[PDB]
Amino acid sequence: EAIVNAQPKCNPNLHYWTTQDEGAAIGLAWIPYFGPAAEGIYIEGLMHNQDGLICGLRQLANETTQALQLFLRATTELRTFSILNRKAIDFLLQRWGGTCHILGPDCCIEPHDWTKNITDKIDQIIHDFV
Amino acid sequence: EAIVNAQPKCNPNLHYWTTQDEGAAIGLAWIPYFGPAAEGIYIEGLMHNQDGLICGLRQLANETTQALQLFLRATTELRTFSILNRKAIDFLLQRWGGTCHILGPDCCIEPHDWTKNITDKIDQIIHDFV
Amino acid sequence: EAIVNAQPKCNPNLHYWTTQDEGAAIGLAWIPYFGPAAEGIYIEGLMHNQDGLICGLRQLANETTQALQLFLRATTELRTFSILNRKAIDFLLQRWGGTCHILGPDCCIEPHDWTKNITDKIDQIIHDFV
Amino acid sequence: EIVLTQSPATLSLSPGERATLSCRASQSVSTYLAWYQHQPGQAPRLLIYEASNRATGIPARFSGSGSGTEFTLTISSLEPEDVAVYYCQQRASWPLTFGGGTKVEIKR
Amino acid sequence: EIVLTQSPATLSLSPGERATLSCRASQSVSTYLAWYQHQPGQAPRLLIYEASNRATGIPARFSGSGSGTEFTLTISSLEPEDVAVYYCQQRASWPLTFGGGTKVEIKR
Amino acid sequence: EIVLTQSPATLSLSPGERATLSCRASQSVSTYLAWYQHQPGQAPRLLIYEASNRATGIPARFSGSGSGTEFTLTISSLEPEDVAVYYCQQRASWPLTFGGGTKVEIKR
Amino acid sequence: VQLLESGGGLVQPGGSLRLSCEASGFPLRDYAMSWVRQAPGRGLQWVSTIGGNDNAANYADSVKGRFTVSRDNSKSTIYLQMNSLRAEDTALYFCAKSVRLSRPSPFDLWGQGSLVTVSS
Amino acid sequence: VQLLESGGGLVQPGGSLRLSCEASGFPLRDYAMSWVRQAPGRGLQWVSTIGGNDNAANYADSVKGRFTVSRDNSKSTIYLQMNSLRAEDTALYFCAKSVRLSRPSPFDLWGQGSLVTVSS
Amino acid sequence: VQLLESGGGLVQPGGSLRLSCEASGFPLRDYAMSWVRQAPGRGLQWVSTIGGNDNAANYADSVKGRFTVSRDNSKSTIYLQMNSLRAEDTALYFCAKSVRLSRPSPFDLWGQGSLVTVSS
Ligand SMILES: *[C@@H]1O[C@H](CO)[C@@H](O[C@@H]2O[C@H](CO)[C@@H](O[C@@H]3O[C@H](CO[C@H]4O[C@H](CO)[C@@H](O)[C@H](O)[C@@H]4O)[C@@H](O)[C@H](O)[C@@H]3O)[C@H](O)[C@H]2NC(C)=O)[C@H](O)[C@H]1NC(C)=O
Ligand SMILES: *[C@@H]1O[C@H](CO)[C@@H](O[C@@H]2O[C@H](CO)[C@@H](O[C@@H]3O[C@H](CO[C@H]4O[C@H](CO)[C@@H](O)[C@H](O)[C@@H]4O)[C@@H](O)[C@H](O)[C@@H]3O)[C@H](O)[C@H]2NC(C)=O)[C@H](O)[C@H]1NC(C)=O
Ligand SMILES: *[C@@H]1O[C@H](CO)[C@@H](O[C@@H]2O[C@H](CO)[C@@H](O[C@@H]3O[C@H](CO[C@H]4O[C@H](CO)[C@@H](O)[C@H](O)[C@@H]4O)[C@@H](O)[C@H](O)[C@@H]3O)[C@H](O)[C@H]2NC(C)=O)[C@H](O)[C@H]1NC(C)=O
Ligand SMILES: *[C@@H]1O[C@H](CO)[C@@H](O)[C@H](O)[C@H]1NC(C)=O
Ligand SMILES: *[C@@H]1O[C@H](CO)[C@@H](O)[C@H](O)[C@H]1NC(C)=O
Ligand SMILES: *[C@@H]1O[C@H](CO)[C@@H](O)[C@H](O)[C@H]1NC(C)=O
Repeated sequence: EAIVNAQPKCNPNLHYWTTQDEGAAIGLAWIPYFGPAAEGIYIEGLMHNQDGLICGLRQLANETTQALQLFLRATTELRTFSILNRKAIDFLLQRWGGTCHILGPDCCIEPHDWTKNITDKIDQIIHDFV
Repeated sequence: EAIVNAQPKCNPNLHYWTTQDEGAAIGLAWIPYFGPAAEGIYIEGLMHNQDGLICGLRQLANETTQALQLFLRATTELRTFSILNRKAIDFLLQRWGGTCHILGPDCCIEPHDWTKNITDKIDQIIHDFV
Repeated sequence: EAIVNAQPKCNPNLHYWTTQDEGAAIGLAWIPYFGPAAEGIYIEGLMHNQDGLICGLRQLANETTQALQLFLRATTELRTFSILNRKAIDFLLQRWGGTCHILGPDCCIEPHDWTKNITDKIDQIIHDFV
Repeated sequence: EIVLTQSPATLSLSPGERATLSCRASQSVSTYLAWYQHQPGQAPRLLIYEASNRATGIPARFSGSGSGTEFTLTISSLEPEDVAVYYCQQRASWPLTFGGGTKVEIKR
Repeated sequence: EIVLTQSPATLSLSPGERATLSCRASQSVSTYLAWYQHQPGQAPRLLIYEASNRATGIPARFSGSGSGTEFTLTISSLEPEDVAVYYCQQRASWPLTFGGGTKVEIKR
Repeated sequence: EIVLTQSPATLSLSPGERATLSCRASQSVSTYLAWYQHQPGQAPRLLIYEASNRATGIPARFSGSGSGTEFTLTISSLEPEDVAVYYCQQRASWPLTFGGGTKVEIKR
Repeated sequence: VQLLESGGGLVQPGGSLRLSCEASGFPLRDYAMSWVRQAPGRGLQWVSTIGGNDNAANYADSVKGRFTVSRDNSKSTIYLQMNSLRAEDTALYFCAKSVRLSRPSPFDLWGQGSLVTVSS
Repeated sequence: VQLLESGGGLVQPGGSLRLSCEASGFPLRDYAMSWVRQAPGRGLQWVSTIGGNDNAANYADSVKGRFTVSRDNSKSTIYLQMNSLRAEDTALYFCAKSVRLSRPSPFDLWGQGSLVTVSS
Repeated sequence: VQLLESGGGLVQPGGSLRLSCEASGFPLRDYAMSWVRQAPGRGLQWVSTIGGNDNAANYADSVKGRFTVSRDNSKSTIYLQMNSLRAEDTALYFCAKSVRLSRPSPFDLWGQGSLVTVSS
């Protein structure tokens, strides 16, 4: 679906923070004893509203909330870290968890270049068949 | 293997409970503040002994117990939530974790309809080869 | 890369311990109440330095440390049990998470025996084409 | 972008006949596809949404079917007032796109 | 259900010669396959279980091999008393099914 | 082992000409591939490492390219001093292996 | 050890009949027990299996709702109570012992057979 | 309910012009509103959509940086402020109402159209 | 910087011999050191590599159990102690310096070679 932001306002700029998974490379800063404290592991940046992507994302977060809350109702886990990993697993089971039927809408295998290789090799023996 | 229930008795009916992963759709009931308490998230139903499936399942649970207990002995995790996910991962590694050898008993790829497509396209140039 | 142990010394023998995931088969020893205590679930063995594999492994552990520590910096999980499962998932997404382009360096599908089957079946109708 | 192609370009049919119009997408738009009628110099009018749902006030001869990359609009029995151009439109992704239209002529 | 097909249907052979009987399944039954002998008007008798294991009291000339979808019973040197019908039987899934039998004739 | 095959076996070229030498591996060695020069009865000399990096003191006419299973050493403009045998060498796995060498002759 | 079957004979369509199978020389409670039938000129067809309890019965589709298998371990006897009999049910009925209780086969001991003929 | 468009006519290239579209018979604040244009002899091309807030605008690539869509719900009016006009922009411009605010289509009500001609 | 090899000459099959390789102009402890041999009319074959400690030795399969490589960093000398020599071992033996300690190659400095001839 396309996202049409239907909120009263939209802040069009996203001043963000995230973590640096490899925050140091040289020296002893990778050693926990010497490295930064909890407050200093973050990097920052600024994104603008090209293609209205910020305004779309805010609405998306809004619409995700209901389904997310219902998911949390059904689990007995105290802290859930596995939603994206389970999505990845479901992706894999969707494509390759069963038999892949070629030309079907759910099998993503292309033999078209493999078609140009076997349709060019039709002529590898049929033209020189003396 | 087939399951032959070898217990002294079998209760042939299974009056079950489980959870509703999406227990509400309309209104504000999805909001935790307004929704049901812990005791009210369950749905119920009744299954009868068609094909002796209830009597088989009870025996199966019995036979699972030993292997399950030994698995729990070897882990250091306090609460194990990952047995079914690990089974799914092992399924995927069993089929596609290595090279799939076609016509082998462990590769589940069928090119039979792909055979009828290439055996019909034998005649696409060989009959009209003037 | 090959591993060249660059440590001051190498103990060439590895006297190891690990767990027995199925430490009993017969009798009641699988039942937790009757089975061994925490201290008795381990098996042991001794590996020698064939192919210098012990000396290589020690150096490998050394080189892993930096990257491992940086990974632990970025997570909020208190105990991480999922590194090998995430590696398995990334393996699967690397090969089959997208379209497999045949003859490419990242698609591991061999149709060579499938080539000998279709190149022998060229002659199944072309020689008997009366 | 998702390109929408309508076919055929022209239709000449007698009153009472069934008309079948087709819209094809370059990739799947699932069921996010609507049809609009635009008769000469009047405002366009919504006929069909979500590939198959008939809009309010639209005669029962109009129906829609299809999914994925293939969709059809059917008019079960033509009347003179259906001379117009018909457009499909997808809403799965930005930019929103329209087909090129089908102009239906009534062969009286 | 899993259909079990036995072949050949008839065998006429002299005493002392080797006889090879076959049982094929429509899908894998791994090694969950047994063979029974039934001689005319006597109770059937278990010969082989788990595809290859010889039952107690059965002569050493009887052996079984195979796996998956293909199984064989071999009689290494026929004697006159082996005239009977032989059946395979699978236990991987309910319903339990039997093959159609092989009738062995002694060619004296 | 990972077998390294160098081609061609002999090269006879005049001064000023471009020389292209090739090393192929039986399986991928990514970029873990070096080239050495060995001129008659002198110690061998490192020319190229990590498939493309020129060693210190080596003239600018030497360059390397390639990845995976295919690598090339290029000498853009020959001088008489390049008569030698050239070897590739992989370090992805034990045992370390060398190619068979290329002997370059200068056709004066 | 022996299995002796009884109860066979002629019965009209629609009637009921109970067959029995008596074990001798071994304790019946340790093994699953089955019924297998042989129609004239045909092969063997499995009919039913009973495990350790009366509710642990499995049936061929064509006898579900019509046949009930049961056991009385204290009298060392197995029973087959049939109802709604048809012409297709005339056959020699065999009892069969499993090598164990928890799996349905191999059949290591067979009775001699009792013939039940449903015919007008 | 009606959509009445205005502001069209002749304008020189490089100039600016504001179009308006007035809603009647329904509350404007409940629906997303769009602009669609029809060049002579051609089909329909979507130009812009505005959602519930002035910063929730989406545009065809060929009008980004040149056209701005906006709304004044209190006066029940939609606006299109155009700048840097070119010959390719002469067209009949339609206003279009969505069935809802949070999704851009189906268009269940259309205005009659206002013609803007950019020509020397 | 130089690598000077010594210890070569004629030796009978079955005998033992120790080769040495002396480094000059650089600190030996910072680099992995290797042995590579060249049989007559043939190419280069890697024989052995030694890392930072005496137990960090890797060998070609055809010399395992027969050859031992070792180092004495305090005397800046590398050694190859050979046993159970055969006709196939006559060759010019090169010493080779790695660019670093923790990886076996590139070989950025080579000795001139010492010839060991195993022959009757
Ligand atoms: C996702 O976005 C939604 C908007 O697109 C958010 O919707 C809000 O949902 C809450 C539900 O609790 C509403 O709160 C109630 O609203 C009613 C009606 O609002 C009227 O209230 C004032 C004062 O009386 C009145 O002047 C106006 O006419 C309002 O229309 C109130 O009676 C309640 O007191 C309570 O405020 C919000 O009103 C609603 N927003 C809008 C703009 O309608 C939704 O919260 C977002 N999701 C998340 C997770 O934040
Ligand atoms: C899975 O199903 C199994 C049955 O199919 C369950 O087996 C039970 O296993 C326990 C093991 O602790 C047995 O308990 C012991 O049994 C012996 C022998 O039983 C005899 O005891 C009475 C009284 O003396 C006697 O009259 C009978 O002859 C019994 O045969 C006793 O000496 C011990 O005191 C203790 O009770 C059960 O007997 C056994 N069940 C049966 C029916 O044999 C197994 O528990 C199931 N798994 C799980 C996880 O529940
Ligand atoms: C992986 O293996 C590495 C070796 O291959 C290990 O390297 C060690 O890294 C630590 C970093 O904290 C070094 O510790 C410091 O070293 C400096 C320099 O060492 C000199 O110190 C003595 C005494 O002054 C001197 O006599 C020598 O010249 C030493 O060279 C000291 O100034 C500091 O006090 C501190 O000791 C180790 O020296 C270094 N090892 C070596 C052999 O250089 C690394 O630890 C391994 N990784 C893990 C996780 O264990
Ligand atoms: C596909 O194409 C390449 C073209 O270089 C050809 O060499 C190769 O043999 C083909 N592969 C198969 C499986 O036919
Ligand atoms: C397989 O069959 C279809 C039949 O519609 C054909 O059009 C298609 O080209 C075939 N695919 C390949 C890869 O040959
Ligand atoms: C591949 O080879 C086998 C050879 O036994 C042949 O029977 C089979 O039909 C072939 N499969 C396809 C898909 O052509």
